[PDB]
Amino acid sequence: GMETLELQGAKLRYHQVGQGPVLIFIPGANGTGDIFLPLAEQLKDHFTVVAVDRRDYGESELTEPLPDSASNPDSDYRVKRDAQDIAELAKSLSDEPVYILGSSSGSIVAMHVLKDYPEVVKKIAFHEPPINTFLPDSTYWKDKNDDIVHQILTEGLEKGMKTFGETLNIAPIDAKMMSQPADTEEGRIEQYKRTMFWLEFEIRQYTHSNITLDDFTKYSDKITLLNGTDSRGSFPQDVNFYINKETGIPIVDIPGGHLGYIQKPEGFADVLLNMWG
Amino acid sequence: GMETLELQGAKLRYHQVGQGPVLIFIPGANGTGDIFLPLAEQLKDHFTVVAVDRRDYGESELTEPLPDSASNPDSDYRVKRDAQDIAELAKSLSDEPVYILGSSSGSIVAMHVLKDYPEVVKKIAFHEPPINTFLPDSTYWKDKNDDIVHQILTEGLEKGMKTFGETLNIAPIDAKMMSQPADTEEGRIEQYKRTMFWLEFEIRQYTHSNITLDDFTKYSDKITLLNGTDSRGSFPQDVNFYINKETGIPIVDIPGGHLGYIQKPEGFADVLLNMWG
Ligand SMILES: [Ca+2]
Ligand SMILES: [Ca+2]
Ligand SMILES: [Ca+2]
Ligand SMILES: [Ca+2]
Repeated sequence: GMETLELQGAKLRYHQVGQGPVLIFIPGANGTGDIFLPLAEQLKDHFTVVAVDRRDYGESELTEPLPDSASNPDSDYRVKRDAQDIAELAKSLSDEPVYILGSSSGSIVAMHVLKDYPEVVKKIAFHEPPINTFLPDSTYWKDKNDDIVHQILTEGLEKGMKTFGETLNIAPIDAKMMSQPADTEEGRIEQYKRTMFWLEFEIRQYTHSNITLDDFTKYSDKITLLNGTDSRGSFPQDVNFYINKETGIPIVDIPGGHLGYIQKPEGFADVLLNMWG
Repeated sequence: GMETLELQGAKLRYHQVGQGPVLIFIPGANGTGDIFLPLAEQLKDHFTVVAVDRRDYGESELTEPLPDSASNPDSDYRVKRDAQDIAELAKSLSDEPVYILGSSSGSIVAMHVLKDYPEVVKKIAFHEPPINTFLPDSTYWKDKNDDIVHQILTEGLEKGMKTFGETLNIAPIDAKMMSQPADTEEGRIEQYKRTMFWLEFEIRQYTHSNITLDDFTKYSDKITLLNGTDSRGSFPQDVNFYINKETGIPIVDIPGGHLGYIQKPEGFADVLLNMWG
């Protein structure tokens, strides 16, 4: 049971309890306002307490995708959008400037609220801010954070890729090609992220989707099943053999493995041309 | 360099080369049509080859977010939307039914194009489809794929969380709370996903965002800096000490560590009241 404020690109959800001046709590790394709710119990006699789920977290939901650039460590999109969210929330809840407390990265949102929308701040508390930009050694801390994040994300993706590799039962010609890594750290990372997306959002949904053999017999005349010559014994060939066994739909052998259309493009083309020429 | 077809929820990007009847290549696990360009070069004198970046991949781009339900293994949203993308693309390029070849999971898209939009299909090829739904004992293969994906994603997340934990120089009280398990397996994983989002899309961007000390001095009488009593020696306290050193803005000590507001909510509230009530 949370309140909603619809904003450009997101539905912002927040908790609210109590009476008095508005006091907005901006969460840090956990992103959600439930973490303030025991504190809110202590304050509801003297403040109208508002604990926000920031738009990328919790019960808040995006209505437009994040820009592709938000993964750049130099992007200012999210922090500025979060600060605008707090300012429009303040404005919906009172006509007088409100109290604001942010913790950790949420204290950084708070600082951007004060910088860009000072008119909404009556008083503000920055609880243990980890901002480094104005520090004498800001370049060191920025580089250190960047190395830490890269290490965490890289080790997690590498473990996922290693475990994926442990399950793979694939043909040698495909394994050669599947092992070719991109030429930059960023491109390898993108390959890993793409694999993780396919695993979570595609393989189960598509391989158990609603197709029956009756869907194929209705138009059997249009269909050709293709098995690679270099991928024999693999599970997808067994699928084609079953379709063919039960429908009579023809199997055509074609050069290469599961990736035969890039392994042996000339031979693959020759078969397609025979099939459909 | 690619062509663009704007559809509901996405800009669909595709390679187009050649002459003659349209032939649409639907990519499998890599999601992108560049993998077919060598084959396209072999075929372009005989077919107008169209090689698609499916809408979640490559140069295609979503204009609305995926439904939260898409991570459910029984969701049919993406496979059906992919099939509709192909049928709309076919209708935009040819008045007559077209040739289609899909590979692997892209051949499952092709099956749904034939099922739901047979009027765009002249001939179709299924290259090594991995669909199990109509196979005898389909449930074995479904359960195996679900176990595989679960093991990959969760072992990757756990390694990332492990590596994150090794980098933390944090106070006893905060670690004790970080170390407390979430009640559910779903809640564990959600905490892990939230941490990975914060790492990639929040910490570097916010901690090196454009705040200067001048921004604080301009409204110094509005601001209170807060240091936990149980997190002494932590980096965020050094930040507050520097701001105070440079601006005169006061530091207030407050019970707890970095998570003091939920560790010791009455003490935290008591200080906020002495501050603002
Ligand atoms: Ca959510
Ligand atoms: Ca490693
Ligand atoms: Ca894209
Ligand atoms: Ca079945």
